[PDB]
Formats: sequence, C-alpha cells, structure tokens
Amino acid sequence: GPHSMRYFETAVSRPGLEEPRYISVGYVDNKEFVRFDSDAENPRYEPRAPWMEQEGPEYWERETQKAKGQEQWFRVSLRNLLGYYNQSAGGSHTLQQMSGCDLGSDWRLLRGYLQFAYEGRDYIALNEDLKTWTAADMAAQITRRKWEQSGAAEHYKAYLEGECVEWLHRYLKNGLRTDSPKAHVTHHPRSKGEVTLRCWALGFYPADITLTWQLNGEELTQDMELVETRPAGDGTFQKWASVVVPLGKEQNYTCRVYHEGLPEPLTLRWEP
Amino acid sequence: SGPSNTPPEI
Amino acid sequence: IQKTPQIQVYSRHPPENGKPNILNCYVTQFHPPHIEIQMLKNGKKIPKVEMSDMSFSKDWSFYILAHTEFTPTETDTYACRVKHDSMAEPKTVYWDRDM
Ligand SMILES: [Cl-]
Ligand SMILES: [Cl-]
Ligand SMILES: [Cl-]
Ligand SMILES: [Cl-]
Ligand SMILES: [Cl-]
Ligand SMILES: [Cl-]
Ligand SMILES: [Cl-]
Repeated sequence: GPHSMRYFETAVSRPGLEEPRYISVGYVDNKEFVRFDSDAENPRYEPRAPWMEQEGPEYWERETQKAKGQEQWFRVSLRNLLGYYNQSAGGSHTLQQMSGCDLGSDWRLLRGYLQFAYEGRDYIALNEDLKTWTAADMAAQITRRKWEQSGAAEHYKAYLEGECVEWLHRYLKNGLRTDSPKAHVTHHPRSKGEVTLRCWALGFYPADITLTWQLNGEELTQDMELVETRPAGDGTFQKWASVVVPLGKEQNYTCRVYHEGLPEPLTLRWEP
Repeated sequence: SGPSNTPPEI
Repeated sequence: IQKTPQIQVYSRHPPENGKPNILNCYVTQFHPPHIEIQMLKNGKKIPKVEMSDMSFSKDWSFYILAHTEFTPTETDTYACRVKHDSMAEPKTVYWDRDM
C-alpha cells in the first residue's frame, strides 16, 4: 500500500523571557509512533506505539539529539521571523514543519515532503522535484534566497530519499492491520412528514472511510450530511452520514460503507 | 527517524 | 490568522442509559494552539478531564481530544465549553446521543 512517514514539528514562543516550546510528532501511516516535547521533565523522544518498544536506548538518544538540534534551529528561525514580519515582542508565534516520504509496495520513494508554516500559514515548501522552493510570502523570499545560495535542498533531498525511506521500511517490518466498521442505521423524526436516516460506522481503523446513501440505485452526494471522521479514543474511528427522507419511503434508501478492512462494502438500510 | 534541518535557519 | 475550533461531542460506545462509557470532545481546525476545553455535566465543570496531547493536521491547524468517564442517563445533559482567541465568547456544544 501507499505507506508514509511524517514528522510534524511545532515551536511556539510565549511571552516573558521563556524559551520556545518545541514538539515533534512522528507518524507512520498516520499513526503517531514517537513524540518529543520540550515541556516534559526530561525532554526526550518517547514511543507512542508499542511496536517501538523494541528499539534500544541508542535510537532514543540519537533521535533526542536531533530534537535538541531542531529546537535550536526553530528557536533562531522564530526570532528571525519576528524581524522579517516587523512584529513586536511579548506576542505568541508558531513555526511548524512537516517532513516525510511516501513509499510504494516496491519500497521505492514516491514523493518527499518538506513544508514550513508561520502562524499557521504556508511560508515555504520544497517542491516535488526536491530541488526548488515555493515561497508563499514576501518574507519567505528572503528565506528562499538563503536556501538557494546554500544548497539546502540537497540536504533535505538526501534525507527524504535516504534516511526517511530506509527507516520507514524498518519501522514497518517492526510493526497491514485493520478493524472493520460495524455499521447500523438509526431513524430520527423531523416534522413536515420527514425523517432522518443516519448511517453510522464505528470501531474502524484506519480512519479512511467512505459512506454513501443511495435512493434506489442513484447516489445522494448532494442532500447528504456528514461529520468529520472522529476518534473513539481507543485507537479506532467513527463516522456517520445522514439523509432526510419522506416518511414511509425509508426502504428506498440504502447506506454503503467502504473501508479497506472489509471483504465487500457494507450495504444496509433502516431495519424496524 | 526525523530530519535534522541544516543551516541556514529560516 | 486565527482559525475557529470545530467541535464534536460524542460517546466512545453506543450510549446506553446506566452503562459506563466515555464522552469525547474532539476539537479541531484551530489556531493558535493555545486553547481551554471544559466538559460540563448539567452546567457544572466535570473534574479531572483527560486531554490528549495536541497535534496538527496537514492544513497546519491544531486538534486535540478531551475525554471523561461518564454514565449517561435519561436526563443528565453534557457539554463541552471551548475558550479560544478566535472567538469572542466560549462555544458550548451539547451532547446529542443521536449524533
Ligand atoms: Cl539504532
Ligand atoms: Cl544535533
Ligand atoms: Cl518577549
Ligand atoms: Cl535503518
Ligand atoms: Cl481510556
Ligand atoms: Cl456520570
Ligand atoms: Cl458561558
């Protein structure tokens, strides 16, 4: 499958002479697997999945060392950004980074990512070629000039093509596994001879899922209400979709649930 | 294994 | 630019009166990451509400999951109050067992 790794990094400055808070979270196939947080008592990378509990302390120590590197890089960056944007002291600001790689089932790099944001907005980002930068901003042009002069891209490309790929591969051997949705449809009054039908999917992992409603064959993309997929809190996810239908016409409507843990898409209707 | 950003910073 | 929290309140398991359960308050799409999240039982703050570590999405916005043990009843009403700088007043979203 289209395996991925990401590192999501955040530094947040706060008023009153405090150092910036730095948090890095590592993800493999969208599951959080490591985390470092400067606010902790002993700042170090920690395992956040049990399949990481098999790495020796040299892994944690290496990664923790990189984190102290990033903290500092982020801290100086944050200060520069203040100046680039002509901003006052005693405010609160965020610098975020996303990094990582996409892999094929042949273990071959598909896409590499490296993107920064300031205050939650694109600042600069390495393009797909892994050679050139797209600056969002006036400020970011100055950063782009620095990184073109310096060859920074080469550094990030080598990381994305080498280390990122090799380590994603290792982390996966270390770990495929899914939980299928349990689906049901609930019935809810409205007035004016109308009824809400709500198709629920629960207990599913991974979080990617598609719910459709059919009126006797035809898909109701338009009249359908969704909610954003949400965590149940136990590792699994939840989603529902609903349509308003005429009273008595309920059996004409069919819910379909598509999920990669399923041998067939589920198909279901309101059952009184 | 995460990235180690090179200088220059932002 | 500030981004305003989206909130869903919902239980971990299909709710069944009298059976213990977990009530979630899933807060997303916000910026800046500073945020205050409370869960209320009949208008009164629930003590010792767990808060997940904070994360952010592909679109840079922050999210977080608050939860607490609870045992739904016929009439106990539950909510999630969110204070965040993107909003003048805090947003309260009430739990609806059908949603
Ligand atoms: Cl090692
Ligand atoms: Cl270092
Ligand atoms: Cl200051
Ligand atoms: Cl390796
Ligand atoms: Cl738990
Ligand atoms: Cl309770
Ligand atoms: Cl209030």
